[PDB]
Amino acid sequence: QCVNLTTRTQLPPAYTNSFTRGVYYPDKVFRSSVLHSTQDLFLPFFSNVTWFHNPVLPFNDGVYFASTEKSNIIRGWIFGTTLDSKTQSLLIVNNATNVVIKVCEFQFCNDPFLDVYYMKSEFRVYSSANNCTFEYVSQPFLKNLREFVFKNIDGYFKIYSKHTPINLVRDLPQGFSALEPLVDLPIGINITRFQTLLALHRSGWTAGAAAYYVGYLQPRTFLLKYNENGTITDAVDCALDPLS
Amino acid sequence: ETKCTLKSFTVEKGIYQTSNFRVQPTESIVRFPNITNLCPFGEVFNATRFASVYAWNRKRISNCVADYSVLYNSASFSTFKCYGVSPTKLNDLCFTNVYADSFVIRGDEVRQIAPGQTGKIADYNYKLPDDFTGCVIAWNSNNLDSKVGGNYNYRYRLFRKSNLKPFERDISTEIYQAGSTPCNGVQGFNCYFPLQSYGFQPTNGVGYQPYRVVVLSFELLHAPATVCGPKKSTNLVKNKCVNFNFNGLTGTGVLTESNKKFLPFQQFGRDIADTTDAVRDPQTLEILDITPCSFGGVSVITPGTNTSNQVAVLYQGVNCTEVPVYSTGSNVFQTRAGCLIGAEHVNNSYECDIPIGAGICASYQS
Amino acid sequence: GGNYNYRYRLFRKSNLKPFERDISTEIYQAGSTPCNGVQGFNCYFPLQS
Ligand SMILES: *[C@@H]1O[C@H](CO)[C@@H](O[C@@H]2O[C@H](CO)[C@@H](O)[C@H](O)[C@H]2NC(C)=O)[C@H](O)[C@H]1NC(C)=O
Ligand SMILES: *[C@@H]1O[C@H](CO)[C@@H](O[C@@H]2O[C@H](CO)[C@@H](O)[C@H](O)[C@H]2NC(C)=O)[C@H](O)[C@H]1NC(C)=O
Ligand SMILES: *[C@@H]1O[C@H](CO)[C@@H](O[C@@H]2O[C@H](CO)[C@@H](O)[C@H](O)[C@H]2NC(C)=O)[C@H](O)[C@H]1NC(C)=O
Ligand SMILES: *[C@@H]1O[C@H](CO)[C@@H](O[C@@H]2O[C@H](CO)[C@@H](O)[C@H](O)[C@H]2NC(C)=O)[C@H](O)[C@H]1NC(C)=O
Ligand SMILES: *[C@@H]1O[C@H](CO)[C@@H](O)[C@H](O)[C@H]1NC(C)=O
Ligand SMILES: *[C@@H]1O[C@H](CO)[C@@H](O)[C@H](O)[C@H]1NC(C)=O
Ligand SMILES: *[C@@H]1O[C@H](CO)[C@@H](O)[C@H](O)[C@H]1NC(C)=O
Ligand SMILES: *[C@@H]1O[C@H](CO)[C@@H](O)[C@H](O)[C@H]1NC(C)=O
Ligand SMILES: *[C@@H]1O[C@H](CO)[C@@H](O)[C@H](O)[C@H]1NC(C)=O
Ligand SMILES: *[C@@H]1O[C@H](CO)[C@@H](O)[C@H](O)[C@H]1NC(C)=O
Repeated sequence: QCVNLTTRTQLPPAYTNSFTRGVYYPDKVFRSSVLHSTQDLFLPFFSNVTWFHNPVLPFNDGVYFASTEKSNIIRGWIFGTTLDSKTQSLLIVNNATNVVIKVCEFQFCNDPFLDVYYMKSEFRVYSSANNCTFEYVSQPFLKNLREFVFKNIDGYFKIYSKHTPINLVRDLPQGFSALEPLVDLPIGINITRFQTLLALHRSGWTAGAAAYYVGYLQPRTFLLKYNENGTITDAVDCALDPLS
Repeated sequence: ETKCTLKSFTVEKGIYQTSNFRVQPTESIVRFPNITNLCPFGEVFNATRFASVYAWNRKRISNCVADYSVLYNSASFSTFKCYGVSPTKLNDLCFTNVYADSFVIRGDEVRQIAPGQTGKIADYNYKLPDDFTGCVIAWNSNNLDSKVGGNYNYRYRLFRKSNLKPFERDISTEIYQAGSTPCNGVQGFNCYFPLQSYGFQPTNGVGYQPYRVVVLSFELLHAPATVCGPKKSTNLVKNKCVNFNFNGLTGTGVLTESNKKFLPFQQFGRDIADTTDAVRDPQTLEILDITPCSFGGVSVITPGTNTSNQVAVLYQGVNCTEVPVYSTGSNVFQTRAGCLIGAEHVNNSYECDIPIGAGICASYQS
Repeated sequence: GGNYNYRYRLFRKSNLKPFERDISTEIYQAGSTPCNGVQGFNCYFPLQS
């Protein structure tokens, strides 16, 4: 149940500066007043991050997804290789109530969207649902920037999240905040690309500015400092500058 | 011990180091989370209706805490026979993707369910692989699945083009030709329905009354495991040198209360020269503290076997609280170097001949 | 005619020892109930031909 979108709204793929964002707790070990060196998948400091003002983007190894969303227009994500019934696919949705995680071989068309009538009920993303393996229901995740990290290692899918109010106009703020781990999934898929979902105002769709930022992850070494209470308060890249 | 270590029958005056003192563990503690995700087992063994042998009911169970001790002890099961696994260790086996094939058959075909087994329903209704692993559970259903009017709704496949592959469901409803002429869906000569009805009746003897049989199958290390036997937990101790297995993290030490404040997502803490120091119990969710049990070296002070025959014993860097013939002995002294047994502490002062440490030393007089 | 006098131990309470001999024949309890020398349910003969 979907229609081809004639009004292919343009989201220009701009480039901007990552600064010092993309720091997450790699383990579950308490530490205090210690400098710890660790080699893992991270977002390099002062990298070059893509900005969209929903095409297909490869997953690479990991994804850093940031959104200074207002009124929660972002809906969810689709993960898979071909996003068809021929390959197992994953779906994540976060509406007003409980969030839902689904693992099935759905049927996907060119423009899967949600829409909503102003009566607030509309869902026309996929057409048919095949074999379903994993079901999950949890609590809702949600001037306010939300950052997430998506990883898939050894058949385990890891989602890290962190939200924080903001006051800057457009660019990413030059602050530091670690991304505490949120959710793990014991599902092994060959995911290589992903999508995005929007809450279009079906009232004539009104969705032309979907602002978000996307970066990728590379394996390298960082040095992290733990405060007295065990929260990461500073990080330093290794292969950035001779001083590093 | 001094004479043996020095490899002599005579010893000169002085202090000599000897074997090590180590406190032994007293008992054990095992702690695991209170979580008990009950597995959906009642509905598959207590169901009123079971699918037929040709249409065997296939059920998939995942993400559950599966307990088989509550089912092994059941005596209502006519047959409890597991092939690749001994029934006693099933509670200690970790698997996932549980498959259950349940059906109702006659009493004379109960033996037909086995790896590499030949028969009628074994190759025409449901087939098990030669390398089949898991278990088979069978019981009599004459009280329920048998009626005075006869349960003829149950059909078993009798005619087929060939045999059935392992894990194959054949529910095709088509006439079978037993001659050299077409049937065209007519039950004429050499044209019979491959499925035959069951004549289950209470008056029937053994081999004829209905029997409910279900086979359970598992996977062997292909995907992350989620259906595994329950893990038992033990009580908790305090201020006693024990050994612990906190959520799979094992170690020997003594546990006290800690004022450290973790963050709501860690499980344990470590320090410089990485070693576990504090842990959070999976049930109460409280931050404890771990410190190692007392240990040290012991030494002997002697004035030389040529002069006297009595010795004094010094325990290095050990509190004068856990000392244990030289457990009480004589008066005991506590010093900055440890504890001293067999010597009298005097309040005079002389020159030092046999050093002890921390500005004190001993000599012969006693 | 079938050699059946050859028997082997099938069930035991625990493992054996090197160069150890076991010849005692007793009912083996396969469950959590006493056998009382009756080979019925959860009570087997450890000797197998
Ligand atoms: C939000 O998404 C959920 C996903 O199922 C929708 O489903 C209901 O959610 C409520 C609240 O958690 C549950 O009590 C119901 O049992 C759910 N129904 C089903 C069939 O699962 C929910 O309707 C959505 N809310 C909206 C669109 O406002
Ligand atoms: C780190 O932990 C300490 C101890 O819990 C925090 O200090 C407390 O802060 C609150 C809020 O300001 C006070 O009400 C308590 O009295 C403080 N406890 C003390 C002083 O022992 C501290 O705020 C935490 N954060 C940082 C950055 O130190
Ligand atoms: C794990 O489960 C046990 C069993 O219910 C919980 O123990 C209860 O804890 C509450 C909270 O203090 C007490 O009021 C009850 O009296 C306890 N009952 C029993 C039988 O122990 C325990 O709190 C749970 N732990 C968690 C959820 O972390
Ligand atoms: C051996 O352990 C005992 C027991 O903790 C110690 O005795 C404590 O000593 C401190 C300091 O003098 C007092 O504040 C406590 O009240 C004492 N506790 C008890 C129960 O008596 C003793 O100091 C330890 N020995 C050494 C050498 O550290
Ligand atoms: C990102 O790359 C573009 C080139 O397309 C460049 O103009 C821009 O300065 C880069 N941003 C960085 C390095 O932060
Ligand atoms: C469903 O897909 C899983 C793999 O994701 C597979 O193991 C399972 O056998 C499938 N079940 C059915 C009924 O297709
Ligand atoms: C990915 O595909 C390969 C086949 O090319 C398969 O062997 C492997 O199990 C797949 N892995 C996952 C996680 O789906
Ligand atoms: C079936 O019912 C009995 C009756 O109490 C119960 O003890 C048992 O747990 C139930 N489930 C199974 C699998 O036997
Ligand atoms: C040491 O032994 C000798 C005997 O070999 C003895 O004559 C001497 O008095 C001893 N020294 C003492 C007791 O101080
Ligand atoms: C040694 O201890 C005794 C015991 O009370 C005391 O009478 C004496 O004065 C002390 N000697 C010195 C030098 O303090």
